[PDB]
Amino acid sequence: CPLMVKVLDAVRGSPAINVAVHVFRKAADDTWEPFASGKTSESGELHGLTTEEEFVEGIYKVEIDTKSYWKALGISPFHEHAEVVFTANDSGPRRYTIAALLSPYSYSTMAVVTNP
Amino acid sequence: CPLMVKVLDAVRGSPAINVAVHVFRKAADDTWEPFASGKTSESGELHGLTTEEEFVEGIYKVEIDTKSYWKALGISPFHEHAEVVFTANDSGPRRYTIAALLSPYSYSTMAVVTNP
Amino acid sequence: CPLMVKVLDAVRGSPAINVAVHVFRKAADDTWEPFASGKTSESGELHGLTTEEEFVEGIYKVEIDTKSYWKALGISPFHEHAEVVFTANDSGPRRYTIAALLSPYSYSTMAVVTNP
Amino acid sequence: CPLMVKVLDAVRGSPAINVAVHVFRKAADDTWEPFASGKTSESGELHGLTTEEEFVEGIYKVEIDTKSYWKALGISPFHEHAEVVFTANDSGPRRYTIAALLSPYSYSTMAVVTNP
Repeated sequence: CPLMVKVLDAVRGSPAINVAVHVFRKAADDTWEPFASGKTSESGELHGLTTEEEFVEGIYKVEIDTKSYWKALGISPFHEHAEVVFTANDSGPRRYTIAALLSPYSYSTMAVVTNP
Repeated sequence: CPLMVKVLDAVRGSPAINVAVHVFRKAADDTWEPFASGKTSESGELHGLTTEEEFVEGIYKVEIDTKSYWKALGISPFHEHAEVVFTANDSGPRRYTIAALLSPYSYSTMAVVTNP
Repeated sequence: CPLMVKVLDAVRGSPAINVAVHVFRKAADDTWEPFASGKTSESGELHGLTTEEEFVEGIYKVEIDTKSYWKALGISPFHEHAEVVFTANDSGPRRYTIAALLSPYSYSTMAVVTNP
Repeated sequence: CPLMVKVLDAVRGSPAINVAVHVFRKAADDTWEPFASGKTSESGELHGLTTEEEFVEGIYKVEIDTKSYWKALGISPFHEHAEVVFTANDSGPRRYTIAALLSPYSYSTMAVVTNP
């Protein structure tokens, strides 16, 4: 698992469950092409997005559909979504965890990049 | 201002100075049209991006060019940029302060919305 | 001010108004002596806590009474308070802005330190 | 494991390893008594602090020695430590994860409270 996404809810102190996440890779013509997607699990996690073979160096965008999440809870949110845009770099073996901490009018995102 | 951006540097404990910011507005054909741009001042603030008249209802994207900021300080950061996407003015004119707190592998963004 | 505190509410997208703040300074016997206190204004800001003369070198604690804030808005929050503990002025007088961004189960705090 | 602490480093995009953590419980005389302590693992995690039997309702403080961590990396930090103060509440079965995201001049903390 080279790429994992974790989403947490700072209003309820809980994982953010059933949040849609879309991953895109930047193509040669500068457009964002779909790469992977899914919904966070009961633990707020989305695993199984990609494989080492597929996850080549490039610019990726992770879009987290925060608005739908807050609307399902009845809470008016600020953002349309949260976006995390980054370059994947081969620099020895690497695993990326993209975490997002959600509030209605704020989010924080962190990247944890480790070498198994 | 109807729209102000504030950027802080969590490594130095200081405003993030000379940070480029680009604002886009979603057009009718679903593309991102350039709306306004500028650079943060010595206070980390960017004022004067738009006017009440020009800042109509819409979906806006504020793109903060964090990678360029970090690289100039000798840090190879994770993100390409910090992006903030939001519907504005859809219940009438509001004032928006978009704040970002930057670290090399993390950022936080908060919006303060006020009714004039 | 040599010391200013700013508190924001990430649920409402607004300043956190009427938030009690208590400042303490570590005394020679290792106890926390009361130093200054106040409440945030309608801008979420608390000014006028101390003076350059009184704000000597020391270890200071800024305690932000977040639980009381949340409870008054109908939220049962996680934290008792947000605490910020720091050495101040140990290479001469500085100005400190202590910012806090509040959610019910999370907060962020950032310090901006400037040399007058 | 009713109580777990996770510490992340936002400057390096990594777990924060070998960080000292101390847990205290508030005693009847309002003083903080040592409860549990340890050092974060290679994954930034500290497990095994307490047991269900021991971890009774009360006010707890988790102190994370951030200053020592940044000093070991050569990075000048703002905070003496990070503190997380909270009430444990029996409200059905409960597990607490206290996460901290560290930068030199900022930290964020989040509590994830779940029911196995």
